[PDB]
Amino acid sequence: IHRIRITLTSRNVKSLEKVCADLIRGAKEKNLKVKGPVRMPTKTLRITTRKTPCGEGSKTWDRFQMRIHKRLIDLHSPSEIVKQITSISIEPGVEVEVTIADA
Amino acid sequence: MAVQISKKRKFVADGIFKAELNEFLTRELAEDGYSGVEVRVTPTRTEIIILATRTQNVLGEKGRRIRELTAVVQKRFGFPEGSVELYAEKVATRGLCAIAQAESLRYKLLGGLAVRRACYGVLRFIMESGAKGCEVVVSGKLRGQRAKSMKFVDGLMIHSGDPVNYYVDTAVRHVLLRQGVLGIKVKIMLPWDPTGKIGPKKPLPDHVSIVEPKDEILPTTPISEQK
Amino acid sequence: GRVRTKTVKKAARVIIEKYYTRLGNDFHTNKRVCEEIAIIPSKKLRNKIAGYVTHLMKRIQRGPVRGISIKLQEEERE
Amino acid sequence: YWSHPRKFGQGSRSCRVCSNRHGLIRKYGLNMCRQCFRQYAKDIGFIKLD
Amino acid sequence: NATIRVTNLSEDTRETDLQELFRPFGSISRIYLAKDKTTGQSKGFAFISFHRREDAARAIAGVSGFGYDHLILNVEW
Amino acid sequence: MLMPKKNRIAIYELLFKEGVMVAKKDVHMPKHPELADKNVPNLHVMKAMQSLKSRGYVKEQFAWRHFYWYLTNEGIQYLRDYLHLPPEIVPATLRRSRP
RNA sequence: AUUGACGGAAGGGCACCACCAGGAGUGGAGCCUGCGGCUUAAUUUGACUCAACACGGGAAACCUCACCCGGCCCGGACACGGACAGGAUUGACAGAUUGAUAGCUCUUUCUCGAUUCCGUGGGUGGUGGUGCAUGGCCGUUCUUAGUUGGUGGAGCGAUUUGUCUGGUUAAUUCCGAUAACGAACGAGACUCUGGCAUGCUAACUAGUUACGCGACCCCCGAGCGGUCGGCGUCCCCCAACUUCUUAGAGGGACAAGUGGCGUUCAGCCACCCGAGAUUGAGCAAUAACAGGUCUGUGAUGCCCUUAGAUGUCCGGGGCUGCACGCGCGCUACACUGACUGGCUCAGCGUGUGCCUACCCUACGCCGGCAGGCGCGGGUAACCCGUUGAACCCCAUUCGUGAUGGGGAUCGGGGAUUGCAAUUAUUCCCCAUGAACGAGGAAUUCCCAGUAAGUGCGGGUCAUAAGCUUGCGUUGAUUAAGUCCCUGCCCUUUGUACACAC
Ligand SMILES: [Mg+2]
Ligand SMILES: [Mg+2]
Ligand SMILES: [Mg+2]
Ligand SMILES: [Mg+2]
Ligand SMILES: [Mg+2]
Ligand SMILES: [Mg+2]
Ligand SMILES: [Mg+2]
Ligand SMILES: [Mg+2]
Ligand SMILES: [Mg+2]
Ligand SMILES: [Mg+2]
Ligand SMILES: [Mg+2]
Ligand SMILES: [Mg+2]
Ligand SMILES: [Mg+2]
Ligand SMILES: [Mg+2]
Ligand SMILES: [Mg+2]
Ligand SMILES: [Mg+2]
Ligand SMILES: [Mg+2]
Ligand SMILES: [Mg+2]
Ligand SMILES: [Mg+2]
Ligand SMILES: [Mg+2]
Ligand SMILES: [Mg+2]
Ligand SMILES: [Mg+2]
Ligand SMILES: [Mg+2]
Ligand SMILES: [Mg+2]
Ligand SMILES: [Mg+2]
Repeated sequence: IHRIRITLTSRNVKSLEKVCADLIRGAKEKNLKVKGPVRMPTKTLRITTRKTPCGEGSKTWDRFQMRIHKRLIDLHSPSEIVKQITSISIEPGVEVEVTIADA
Repeated sequence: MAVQISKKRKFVADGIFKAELNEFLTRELAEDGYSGVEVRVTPTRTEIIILATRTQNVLGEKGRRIRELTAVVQKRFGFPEGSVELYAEKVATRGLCAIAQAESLRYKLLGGLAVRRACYGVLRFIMESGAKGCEVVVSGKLRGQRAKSMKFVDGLMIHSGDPVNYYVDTAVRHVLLRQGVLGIKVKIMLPWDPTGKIGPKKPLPDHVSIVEPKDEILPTTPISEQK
Repeated sequence: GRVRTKTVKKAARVIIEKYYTRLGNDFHTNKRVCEEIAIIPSKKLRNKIAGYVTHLMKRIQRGPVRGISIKLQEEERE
Repeated sequence: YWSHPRKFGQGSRSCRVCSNRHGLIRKYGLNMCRQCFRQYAKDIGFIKLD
Repeated sequence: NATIRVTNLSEDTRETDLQELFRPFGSISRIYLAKDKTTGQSKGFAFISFHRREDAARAIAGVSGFGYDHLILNVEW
Repeated sequence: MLMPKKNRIAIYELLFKEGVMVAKKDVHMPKHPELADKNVPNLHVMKAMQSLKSRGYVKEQFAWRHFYWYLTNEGIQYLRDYLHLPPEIVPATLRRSRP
């Protein structure tokens, strides 16, 4: 028994929310007190460059950006049960980080 | 552990790794019909899935070339030894893949073939493979020493909006030749198909599709059944 | 601008010709019908089509509009 | 030979694609030229939403 | 009619390995290895009939992907 | 170029032990990352592989300031006769397949 | 006779890169910066009306560097021939020599051990030339509404109808007329964003409200009293909840409702109810331009050079030079102000790095300041941080004076970065105190949270913003029109034009 915290990070909302749904549903089926998805503020990484490779034109700019979404799940259960809650078909653009009550 | 890095830098570094691996494989497996790469992270190994048309030459001679590619990827990107396996897989339909068709046109031009018969052959293959439309643009020193651009279109081709990000796939390539370099732009408009891998799932956002009404024989005089 | 385009008008007309028996002069029930019977990929296009459907059904009552063929022709015995 | 200090400045930093020292983007740990970024942006994950 | 089209097969691949591969799903009836004419190896195709149309319908979603001999193999009806 | 015979023997030994050789196009790097224990400069790796490529004993690829070199079937026999290796030793890439 | 282009033709339409009504200006001054000219060893260079000139993300001390002066290195693969274990040839301490602790060169001899050296062929490298040989990318025509098949009508075709008299629209957007009908690309739809939800999903990495403890104030004895960014209810109830915050799913707006105009058509105007009755961008067609880039590239053809090198490294200099002519800007000319003090409010977003050295900083102690020394947090809704921002607001001084406006120029000193600060990197202190009293002919940009004022982040960055790119804050005058000017687009019309007079 610990306070296990799963952090999920992704660049798209769909797969991230569906992996969160799978984890929450699997944890609810095995009777866990699941403090559900906490949504941290999305980080927008922005780079604004010049469009032209040379230095001639009408001075137009290109605004690229990349969003990073973060979700948290808090479980209160032994380790070996979270070892089967997770490991169920994680989507590619999603990255998990288990923190088992300590660094 | 001792190595910890912010999520911004980590995601940018992952993207940069994928970009460099894709560029390396594009230069290395050009004449093998390389289409794309997909990095899948698994608990025991890291699987690099190579999408190619002629996957037997990617595999090499009894696995030699795939082992060499695995070795250079491990030695360049600093993976632990034995923790990276390279698998190859055949692209399903070759006609609806602008990268594969641009490479095919490139190698057809590298061998002695005229530009017009080659572009028409590629265009005809793309259209016969189910594409709604295709555009092939070859620009360079085609006729003499004054460059021009020849484009070959057949079918529908949207240009603007958000649907051009999932209904159109493009590819730009170069062909080094004796007199200069030729530029090849191929863009294909994929067909709509629900629950399929041929193309997009969601329809075009301005294509309303009314469902045909069922035949409605009307009643004459009230009747009721006591089942 | 508020000028409906050809996609909205043509979709509205086909919806009316095929489902005249299920549309009144009520924008919200029309919106629900058009979202049940059509496959409209967005919500703004759904609303514009339902609005033109409502505006046309408010013209069907005052004589046959040029462009729509329905069973209403039969009851014009005269 | 390589005696001059190259611990800071434009001389120290070069693009990770072409080894060009002008127009370098160092934000988020890219170390890429502006043109090379404009080419590899979609592969890295920088969509142009607005 | 128990139609299985294995694709992306390797040159090392012979009838025996395909046999031992689909053996954990049951018994077989007819292997077809699309060998090259006058040259002893596969052309990248295999036609399998599993003597029953139900366990083959289970194995298609089983042996899909799987990366056998550094080649991800696509199986189909 | 001019490099110690120990450096060339070490470079060739590593190349024959793996079958591949990766380097970075940087002539000022003081130690090659894989051969640092034998203290060979990056320049010696680059120029030894240049001397091997011009004779047709390695295939070369280059992408994003990094060289890749594969050992061909002539280079295998060449380095086998050069390093005086008994003709049972095999490079890691070639012929080390697994059933 | 047809299609395009043109007319110092003739009719329509559109646009604050056009005007009208106006706002702030620019042009005048000082300075910053880019361009020309001149000077120079060199003052690298590309670009020249919009579509050149705070542009090359170009804020160059070295590096960058391409330019000038001087000096090392080969990082000249490979093939052939010669010489070579009686040594092919590498390094080198001392004296001179050199800017140099470059064995660069000379005297001196040691060392190294087949890796090289020397000729011929052939490589290779190049911020060298050509963007009028090119790929890609970008800009422009033009973000204006324009463009094209199928069948059918009309001809020996070329071509043309569709693609239109008219009304309407931001729109070739629709409605109508009708030898056209039905379609495609562009427009629209689409994606991101702004505004709404006391409804749903939830949250010690966000809080609110109750409750308990504590500090302080009144008080007669006071209080379900007031203040608290003080503490706790995260040891699992010994408190609940999601209004505020975050971000997911849905909902919601459609000219939908009511009048009026309109061919009772598309639509337009006003109003009710509403969070909202036109939020702002991204993407963006057919054709082109000798538009820009070979100085973004291990994109590239050809040419040039290749050991006394146009490769590359090191040292120093230059891009910054100064009678002058332009362009983008910053600060001002004051009292709707300056100075001194006091009081009160943000939102984007960044933060310890493969090579790579260089992060954001709380708190304590020195210093008047820039700064210094300790010590802790942060790989981040966790720490900086409740981001105590400026303008603004409240009180004091001044008094229409080139003045306590303005802060150029210049003297002296102190720190920081760096391997190095002079031709002053930047910052701080004292001192000096110029022009400038609202700017000629011309000219730019703009209509709602807009202009303008005012600060704050990002990029550049060892050091650094008078630049750009975003962000909030205070917040208007005028207008809901037109074709007069400047340009675009369509139609009719003339052509001796088709590389478009
Ligand atoms: Mg469209
Ligand atoms: Mg659009
Ligand atoms: Mg005016
Ligand atoms: Mg001003
Ligand atoms: Mg001035
Ligand atoms: Mg213009
Ligand atoms: Mg400077
Ligand atoms: Mg100096
Ligand atoms: Mg310099
Ligand atoms: Mg020497
Ligand atoms: Mg000496
Ligand atoms: Mg070059
Ligand atoms: Mg040009
Ligand atoms: Mg060009
Ligand atoms: Mg016809
Ligand atoms: Mg030109
Ligand atoms: Mg170029
Ligand atoms: Mg120098
Ligand atoms: Mg300059
Ligand atoms: Mg300008
Ligand atoms: Mg003053
Ligand atoms: Mg004064
Ligand atoms: Mg700054
Ligand atoms: Mg600048
Ligand atoms: Mg004007």
